[PDB]
Amino acid sequence: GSKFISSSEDKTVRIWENQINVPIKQISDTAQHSMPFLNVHPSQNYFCAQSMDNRIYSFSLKPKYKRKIFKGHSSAGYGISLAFSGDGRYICSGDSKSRLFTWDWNTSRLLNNIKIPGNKPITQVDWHPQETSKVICSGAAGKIYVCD
Amino acid sequence: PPVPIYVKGGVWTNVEDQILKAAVQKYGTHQWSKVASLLQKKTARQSELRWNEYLNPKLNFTEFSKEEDAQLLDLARELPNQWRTIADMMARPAQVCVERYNRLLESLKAGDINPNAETQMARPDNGDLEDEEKEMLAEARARLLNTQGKKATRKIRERMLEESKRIAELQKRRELKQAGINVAIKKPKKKYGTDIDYNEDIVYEQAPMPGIYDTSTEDRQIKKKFEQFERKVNRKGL
Amino acid sequence: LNSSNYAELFNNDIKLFVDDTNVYRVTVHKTFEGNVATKAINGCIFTLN
RNA sequence: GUAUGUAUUUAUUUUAGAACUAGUUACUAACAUUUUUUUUUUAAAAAAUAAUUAUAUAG
Repeated sequence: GSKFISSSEDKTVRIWENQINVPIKQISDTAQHSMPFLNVHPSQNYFCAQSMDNRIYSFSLKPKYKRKIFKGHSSAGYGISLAFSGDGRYICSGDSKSRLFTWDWNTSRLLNNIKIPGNKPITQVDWHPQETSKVICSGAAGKIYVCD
Repeated sequence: PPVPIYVKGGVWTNVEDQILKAAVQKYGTHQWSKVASLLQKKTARQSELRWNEYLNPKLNFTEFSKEEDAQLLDLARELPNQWRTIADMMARPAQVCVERYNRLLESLKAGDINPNAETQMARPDNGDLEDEEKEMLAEARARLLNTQGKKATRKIRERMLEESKRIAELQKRRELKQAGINVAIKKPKKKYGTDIDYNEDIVYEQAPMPGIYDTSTEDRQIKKKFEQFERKVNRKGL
Repeated sequence: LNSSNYAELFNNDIKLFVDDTNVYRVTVHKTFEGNVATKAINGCIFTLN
């Protein structure tokens, strides 16, 4: 409830305190790419970002904010949400090819890869914190799919 | 935050010899200040001495043959204690010549400065490393890596940024296409009055100067194939 | 205004301390190149009686 | 500190992992202002001397 994050088209990330209008942290690299989605893991020691180079980088939520890599999906076109398990061991993402990808947060290994009806891609992927092993994906097709 | 080393003549270790070799491979023989900047606690002249006296592979470190050894006694007789001239006459380093002359005619404390340190044998190192030598090899790898200028590095950065900028520009168009509003792609602007757009015309079209044979049906077959490809990219999308 | 004058501040006549040390403050940040740059932030002119 | 470059669209063109922790190096930053002469012994002894500073730097 004190600080917050923003990402922008100019390939940088800034962190502000609540109303200071001074960025206390600039996450900027040379070979970085902009991220259309940010999220914070439930263990609160990390927040991760879905970058434009078809990967997911992850940074600390403690001070001296510093940068694992989640790869195996093509999401360069659209900008796609990501969710986490309600225990904090699983991360789940969507794709431009109508399939979702679930990695294990503890080791960064791609566990499964489940396709979805509808030719159109899938962007918003959200997890149910109470009932475990339950995801919902949806996209430009229009229907709302309840994946296991 | 390092206190200043004003006198930099020391004992050549293994680390500094190896960084001098992998610096001479890249930087070359005649730039010595740029070599000696890479390894601290030594001087540009002492780097030059360590190359020309010891680390050079052209130098002759073997045992003396019998003709060589008699040649040494005779030359040391003719030219009294002119050891650079003698060592030039033997194609051997002068320190080797002096020590072997002492071995013929025969048959350092602590807290002293050794002047002959560049011509003497190296010291192998303790097993792990020292901390300053870890720092030295880190900055030495960092300086032996780079082969670019300022302009070229900025070009790498600008190409990556223009690439990601195009990706965002297509992302918003695909979102508005899903919404049902078709924003056409804007073109880059011309920096001068006759700057050329390359989809309007074949820009300097040269016709292939026809010959004796006839190309009507092959023209029609190509035109069919290209029109069908453009329609397929329009519907299905490549 | 030395330490031997020190009580001159507590006369009846009105007077003010002005101070500028926090007027121009900046924050250092990394650029896209190697060098860093400074951006100004809010300041205060400290005047009290 | 310049040079120089880059950014700023509305008036609608028809359909192997998890956690904890602190300092050492480089580089950069028009961003920021605790006396003089000695002597002597192994902390103490001697001798000595005098109404208060710049907003100015660029290829």
